Amino acid sequence: VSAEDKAAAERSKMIDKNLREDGEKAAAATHRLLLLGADNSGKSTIVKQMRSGIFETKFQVDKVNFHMFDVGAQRDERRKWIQCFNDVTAIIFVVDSSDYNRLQEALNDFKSIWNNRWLRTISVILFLNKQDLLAEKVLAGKSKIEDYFPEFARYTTPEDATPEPGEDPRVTRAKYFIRDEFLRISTASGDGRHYCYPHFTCSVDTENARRIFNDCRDIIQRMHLRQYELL
Amino acid sequence: ELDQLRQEAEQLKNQIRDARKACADATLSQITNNIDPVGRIQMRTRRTLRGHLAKIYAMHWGTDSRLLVSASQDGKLIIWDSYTTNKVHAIPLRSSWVMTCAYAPSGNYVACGGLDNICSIYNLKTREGNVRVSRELAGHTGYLSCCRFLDDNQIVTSSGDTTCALWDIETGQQTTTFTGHTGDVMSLSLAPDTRLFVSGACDASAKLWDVREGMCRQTFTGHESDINAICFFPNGNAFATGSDDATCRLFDLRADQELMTYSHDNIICGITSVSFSKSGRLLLAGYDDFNCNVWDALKADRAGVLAGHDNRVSCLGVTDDGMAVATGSWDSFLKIWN
Amino acid sequence: QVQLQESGGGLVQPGGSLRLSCAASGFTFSNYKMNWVRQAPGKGLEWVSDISQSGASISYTGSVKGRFTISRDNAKNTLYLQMNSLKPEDTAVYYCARCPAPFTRDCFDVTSTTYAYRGQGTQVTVS
Amino acid sequence: VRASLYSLMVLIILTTLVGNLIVIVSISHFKQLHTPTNWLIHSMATVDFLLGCLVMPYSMVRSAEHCWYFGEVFCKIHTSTDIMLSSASIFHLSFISIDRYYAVCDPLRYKAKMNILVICVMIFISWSVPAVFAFGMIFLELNFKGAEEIYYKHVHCRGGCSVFFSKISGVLTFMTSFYIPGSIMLCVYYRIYLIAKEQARLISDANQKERKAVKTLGIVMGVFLICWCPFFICTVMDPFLHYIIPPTLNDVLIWFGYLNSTFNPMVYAFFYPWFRKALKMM
Amino acid sequence: TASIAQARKLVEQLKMEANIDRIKVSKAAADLMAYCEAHAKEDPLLTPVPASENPFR
Ligand SMILES: CC(C)CCC[C@@H](C)[C@H]1CC[C@H]2[C@@H]3CC=C4C[C@@H](O)CC[C@]4(C)[C@H]3CC[C@]12C
Repeated sequence: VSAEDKAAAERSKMIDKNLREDGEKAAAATHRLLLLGADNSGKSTIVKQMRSGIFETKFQVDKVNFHMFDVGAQRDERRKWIQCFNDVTAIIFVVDSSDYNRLQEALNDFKSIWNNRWLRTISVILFLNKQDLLAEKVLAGKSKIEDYFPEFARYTTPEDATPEPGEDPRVTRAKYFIRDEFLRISTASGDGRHYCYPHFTCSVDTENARRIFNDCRDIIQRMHLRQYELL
Repeated sequence: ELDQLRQEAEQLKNQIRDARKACADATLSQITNNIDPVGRIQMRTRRTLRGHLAKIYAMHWGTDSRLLVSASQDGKLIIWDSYTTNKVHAIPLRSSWVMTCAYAPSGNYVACGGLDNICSIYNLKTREGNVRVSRELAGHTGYLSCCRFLDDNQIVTSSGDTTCALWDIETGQQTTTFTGHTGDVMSLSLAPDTRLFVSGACDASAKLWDVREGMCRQTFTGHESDINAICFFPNGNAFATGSDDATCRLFDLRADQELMTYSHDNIICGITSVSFSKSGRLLLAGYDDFNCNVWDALKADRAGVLAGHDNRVSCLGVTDDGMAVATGSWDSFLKIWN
Repeated sequence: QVQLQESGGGLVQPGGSLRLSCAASGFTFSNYKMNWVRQAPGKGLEWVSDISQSGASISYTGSVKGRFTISRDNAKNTLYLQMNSLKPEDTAVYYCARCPAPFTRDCFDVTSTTYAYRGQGTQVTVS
Repeated sequence: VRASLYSLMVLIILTTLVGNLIVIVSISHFKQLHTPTNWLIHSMATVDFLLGCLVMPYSMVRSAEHCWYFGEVFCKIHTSTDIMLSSASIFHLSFISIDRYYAVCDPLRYKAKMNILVICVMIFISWSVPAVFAFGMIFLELNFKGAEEIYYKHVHCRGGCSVFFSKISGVLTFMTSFYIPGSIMLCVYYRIYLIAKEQARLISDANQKERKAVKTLGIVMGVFLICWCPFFICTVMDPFLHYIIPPTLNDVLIWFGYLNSTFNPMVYAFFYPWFRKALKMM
Repeated sequence: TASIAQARKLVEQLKMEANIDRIKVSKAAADLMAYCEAHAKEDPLLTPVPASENPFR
């Protein structure tokens, strides 16, 4: 009614208009990813191919933007600040497959992320890094994975496992055993709303961005199918 | 030498326990059994403040009890006018991971902070008319979980580095650092006289600090899990804490131990936010169970429920005149209750 | 106050048996998961075993699989680790660790450097 | 018992009106259902609501009583608006199918491609192209092109205000209103079926190491086909074959076509959890 | 000497917290209840206000 009230209402409408413009402008065909891992993993170098303590990484694949956030300025206690990443499309979990001693620690971290109340909807894009070093360690055989996982002795390679053409059967068995160790936790308590996408990535792999693109496409497609009662 | 110090600390703990037991003449529930219950406290959503496009992480009222600031995952620090739902301001944020926001008692400044370990002071009374970052406070080595304005010049911030800091805004330096918590300090609450403030950390303990001396006067234990919220009583001689064990507990500063506990068997979701009404009779707690429960602070009986939020209730504040209660939520909506 | 006092453990010959016991105070033992965390000299903390609220689900580190037996006594508020056939690689300080939140099957910061809900720990030496 | 029939058609009309009104009010009110997909569904609901309220009473009068109790000009108006609104409903079905095709097969670019501008263009096309086609053909052009004496003869022989379309007019209206949107709807849901089935098979595979798509797409496509296909088949057959079908067949097929608009809200809004829960919160 | 230094700091803090004076819990609860009774009439949440008085009507 009064001039001040009319000016306030017009300012509110202008603020709402600018706010709606910012929202779609920054959220359409862009996806946010939480980069998790340990010190030994190559988390900082997974998609670094064409890259305040939260290293933000931005990369593009097919006109779709991905904002990858790496939190690195906090203490080792993470049960609180990890709830800020509920709305990310995927969690990029990087594991050092060559380090068996800390591999159980990585498995426990993966289990905690999988079963968290605020992260049980987010699908994890597991990246089993350092595949070359894992292959070298298994081929050398000085360090035996059976010591850290006694049930590897009874393990056999899955039938549909697809090894590399020049890949040794022992290396195939070890890497697929580690992948199955992660997938057992993935499928034990998974509610079906989120999935784990394991990838045997290396230190020089240049297709991790495309892998993340395809996995996020699959995640969003499955979310759309679930929303439309098609899955 | 180490064993002697450990044994002396253990005997000091035993002496403190004995003194607290001696002071525990009666209980708040037993004393307040005579007074009548407040009855079914039912409120309704008087305003739904739409305009946030992502989860609302924090809010803070103004001293005028009309303007409130909210922070959200979208990266916007919107100052609202709850009376008319008009948006007075909308401040872009450098980092969208803000966990807290504070609105100065004078209303000239608004602060925010979060995973970027930085408390950013924004000037609202700028002569140019465009809000700008007046000062960025750095020095915290963990995420900044709460901040409260002492005045236009001083601010108190708690961080995930187990420390609370007192800042001088015009200089941008830590005037005083408060240490003693062994877990991520999750929230802080200023006393009415602003000479003391409590903090609730992830060690299931709450500590009362002296702002001027930088020393901790008391440590309050009893909670089972990480404390998520803390709020002084209007009297200034007590406070309430909400934790991950789905329990609210009220502590008395002079009695040096808790008075009453607010828990139920069916309540298995932790408290994200606590706040008191103007008289302190009602303790409002926001839970992860999408709802908020209005507790009877003197009888620990749930007097009402603030149902109406579609996601997790992250923040909860009561006006300085006690006229309304605002609850934000992860559903990107902030509601005014009365 | 959340307190977890560890008892038992000490000098033992290789191949021997030790039974660590942890006494809980200040919290409901049945609502939380319990872990066993050990810190070898010169090494960081390592998660040894696990047990759910009831005790039906038990998890172990592969090294201690078939040798250690985690036992929970909800009525007695005591957590046990029946260590059988000890070896010199097991010399470490053992901490009983309580998961941060009740009614949850995730345990984030159990192996943290300054986790609030561990105990003082008992030295276990094998020789 | 003819009066008893009325009860059935009135029940159909009221069901159509209430379902479409519920969809419209919920979408326009909730402030959380202003997604472009919900805008397409809202426009389809308003098409079906207008079709109900306007056409279905007078069409009921014509179907039940073999005589037009309204003006001869109102006959042209009613035929034009019936063709308009039926074609608009089928166009909206096709556009919703295309929107869900984009959501399923282009998940990362779905927000960009299916925006409010594109949805508004779709709504404008689905409202206007049927409008121009139907009204022009009925009024300015001639459905009975060729001055078919049978046009006049059939109109009197059959129920009042008969929808007579010449061979060319019949083929054109059939292809424009049913086949062109229907073929797109068939292919886009079949591809959606294939994708959803392969994804469900992949989930079943790894976990072992339901088919809700069948139920949902069967409901959608069966409702559409059973409600419309017999009507349009018989409609396109009548210009040929020398119009042997009885009038009662035309009047039951017309009411099947109206039954599609009756069942559209149930298929497209009430079927999904988000609308059910939001309507409950209301 | 980190462990002994932290133990010494803990000892000093515990002694400083122990030497303070604590009143009876009955007195504390009586004071809290008296404050709640005194300020009950000024609390809009406890006492419903007329629809004209509340600015959020
Ligand atoms: C013969 C024709 C022109 C009559 C009018 C048809 C159109 C314009 C009418 C019919 C039903 C109407 C809708 C009925 C109810 C609502 C819900 C309300 O909260 C907003 C308006 C809205 C969404 C109306 C918009 C206009 C509407 C779609």
